[PDB]
Amino acid sequence: IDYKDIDTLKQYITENGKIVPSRITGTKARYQRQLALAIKQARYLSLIPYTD
Amino acid sequence: ALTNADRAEIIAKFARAENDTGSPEVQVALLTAQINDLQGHFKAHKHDHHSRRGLIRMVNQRRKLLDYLNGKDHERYTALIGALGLRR
Amino acid sequence: MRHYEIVLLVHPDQSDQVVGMVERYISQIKEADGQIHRLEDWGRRQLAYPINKIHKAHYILMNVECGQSTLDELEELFRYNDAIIRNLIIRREHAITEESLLAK
Amino acid sequence: PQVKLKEGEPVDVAIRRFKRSCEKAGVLADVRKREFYEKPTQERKRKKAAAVKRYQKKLARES
Amino acid sequence: TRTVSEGVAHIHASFNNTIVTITDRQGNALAWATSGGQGFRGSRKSTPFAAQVAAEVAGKAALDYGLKNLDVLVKGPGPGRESAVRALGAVGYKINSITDVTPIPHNGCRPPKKRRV
RNA sequence: AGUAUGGGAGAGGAUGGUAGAAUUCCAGGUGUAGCGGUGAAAUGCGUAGAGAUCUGGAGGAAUACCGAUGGCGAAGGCAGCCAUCUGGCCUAAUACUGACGCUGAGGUACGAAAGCAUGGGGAGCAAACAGGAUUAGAUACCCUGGUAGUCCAUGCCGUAAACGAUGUCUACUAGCCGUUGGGGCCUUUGAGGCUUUAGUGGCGCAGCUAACGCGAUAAGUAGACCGCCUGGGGAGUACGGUC
Ligand SMILES: NCCC[C@H](N)CC(=O)NCCC[C@H](N)CC(=O)NCCC[C@H](N)CC(=O)N[C@@H]1[C@H](O)[C@@H](OC(N)=O)[C@@H](CO)O[C@H]1NC1=N[C@@H]2C(=O)NC[C@@H](O)[C@H]2N1
Repeated sequence: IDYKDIDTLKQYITENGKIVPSRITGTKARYQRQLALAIKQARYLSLIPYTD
Repeated sequence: ALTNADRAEIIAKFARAENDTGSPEVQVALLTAQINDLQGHFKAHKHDHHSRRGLIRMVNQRRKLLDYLNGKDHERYTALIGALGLRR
Repeated sequence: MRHYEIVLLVHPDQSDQVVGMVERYISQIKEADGQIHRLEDWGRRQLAYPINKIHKAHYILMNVECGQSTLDELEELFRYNDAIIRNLIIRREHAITEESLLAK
Repeated sequence: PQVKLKEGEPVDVAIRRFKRSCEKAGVLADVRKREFYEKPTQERKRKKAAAVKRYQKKLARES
Repeated sequence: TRTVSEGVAHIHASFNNTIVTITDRQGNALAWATSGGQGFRGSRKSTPFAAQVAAEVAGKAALDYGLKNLDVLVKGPGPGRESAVRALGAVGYKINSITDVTPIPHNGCRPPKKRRV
C-alpha cells in the first residue's frame, strides 16, 4: 500500500484521526506496518490531518 | 562499498581453477578488499562500534584463513601475502 | 544511479510560475544525466491543516533517476526556493511509470 | 467528538450521546495516564501483566 | 451594550475547580463564573452542584448581551463537565454542539513525580 | 566450518535535515474578582488586572495513536518522518574450498544510571536547599518554590537484583495449542488448508529435583573446554600492589 491511496488510508483512521489497531481491523502485521508508514507520510504531506 | 563488478574482478584475479570461489586465496582477497574499503567509513564515523564489530570479525576470519593456508602450503601463503601487501 | 520520488508543495501565488521551475529542474537532471520517468501535476488542492497560514497548495510529483551530486543540488534548490513550502524525497526501487491514483 | 445537535434532541440525550463518544475516544484515560510520570520499569511490568491477562482471557473464551 | 447572536461556552473542568467562560465567536469574553465565585471554598469547589451553580450564573449574565445558540467546548477531567452543560440547557440556550478539547501531548514534557500518599 | 550469486524482514549503528501535538515564557485583544493547592488547609499568584479565552512570537526536550508473551542487537540497549554512510540475520538451488573446528588461563574491546573534566545549552522535571503543613518531635512522607543534574560536543569512570539470580558448543529423547520472518505443496481464484525451517510463548508423557519446580528455548540423556563454592560473623574490610 502506498501513501497516495487516501481512499484506503481513511478506512483505518478513527474520527479524530488516530490509527485503528490490527486487533480491530483484522489486518495482518506486515500490512499494518506498511499502513502506518503510509499514514504518517500522508500526514506529513498534508493529505490527511494529524488530528481531527 | 564494493560492487558486484569489483568482487568479480577480484575473484577472477585470484581464482585457482574455474568457478573457484571458496579457495583461501579468493576468500582472503575479498576480505582484504572489504577491510581496506571500510577504513574510509570508520574515519568519518569514529563512534560506530556496532559496525566496527563486523570489521573485527572480518579481520579474525582473514587471520584464521591465512594461518590455515600457511599450514597447508608455505609457497602459496608467501605468494598471497606478497600479492596483497600484508605484513603477516 | 538510484531512483527517487519527489513531491513538491508550491505556494498558490506561484501557480503560474510552477511550470518554469519544473522544466528548470528537469533540465538540470538531464544535464547531469538521469531520466525523468514520471511527471504529474495534481493542481491546486486544499490542505488538511494550514501551513504558514496557507490553506491551498499546488502539488507536483516527479519520478527521477539521478546520481548523488544532482540529488544534493536539487535538495539545495528546494531548500532555498521560497515558492516551495514542503517537499518529500523518497528513495525507490525499480522505476514507476503508471498513472497515479491521485492525479486522475 | 463534534456532537452536533438535531432539533429533536434534548439536552439530556445530547449529554448522554457526547459522553458515549468521549468513552469511545478515551481522552480521560489519556489525561489520567499523563497526570504523573511512570518509570520504564513499571511501564514494562504493567504491559507484561496485561499481556498475561489477555492470553488467559483468550484461552478462557476458547474453552 | 454590544449584541451578538451566536456564542461559545468554554468549561475548564478540573479536579479542584470548574470555570465557565461564555464568549462570542472568535473568542472575546462576555461572562465568566467559577465555583469559588459562588462559594464552596476549598475542597467543595469540585462538586457537580457547584459546577451547575457557576454555569447558571454565567448563562444568566450572558443573557443580558442576549444569545440564543451556543457551542460548548469542555476541557479537562473532573466533576461538573456534564453538570455545567445540564445547567446551561436548563437556563435555555440552544446547544449547537458539544465537543471535547482536552489537550494531549505526543510525548512532550515530563510529568511531575508520583505522589507516595 | 566457510565463500560467490538471487530474494526478504527488522526501534541494529553513525551523521545531517525536517514535521505535528503539548508544557513554559513574552507582546497584544475581549474581560473581571478570584486562581492555585490538599485528607482539610496554609505557604504562593491576583485590581500594578490574575485565572479563563483568542491571536502572534521565543526556546528546549520528548515522539500520542500504530504498539503486540511484536521486532532488532554479544550484552548494555534501540521507537515520529526523510536522505547519506554502515554491521549482522533469515531464505532457495547450484557451484566452490576441503576439518580451515570448539573452548579459552593471561590479554583486549564494548559496557544502564549516577558521578568527574573542558566548552555550550536549559522548556519540563528535580538530589541539595527555603518556606507551609502534619506530628509528642518531622530533621520524612503531603504542598508551594527551586540549584546541581537530566540535554549537546570531546574525554574519563567500569559499577547494577548488569537476572533466565541458569557459561559457551554439540548430538539424542512423547505429544497438543498460539505467534513473528521465510521455503514448498494442495485446492481454486482468493482466500483458505497441509508440511518444513529459524525465532518467540502457553501446557504437558518419560526423565530429573530436598521441595518448589524444569520438561526439544531442560534444571533430561551424554561429550569438550572454561569460571566459581567449601559453616555464620569479622569482610569484598585491613596491609601491600595495579588502575
Ligand atoms: N534459551 C535462552 C532463553 C532466554 C530467555 N530469558 C527465556 C528463558 O530461558 N526463561 C527461563 C525461565 C525462568 C523463569 N523466569 C523463572 C521464574 O519464572 N520465576 C523465578 C522463581 C520464582 C518462583 N519459583 C515461582 C514464582 O514465584 N513465580 C511467579 C508466579 O507464578 C506469578 O507471580 C505471582 N505473584 O504469583 C507470576 C506472575 O506474576 O510470576 C512468576 N515469576 C516470574 N515470572 C517471570 C519470568 O518468566 N521472567 C522474569 C521474572 O519476572 C520471572 N519471575
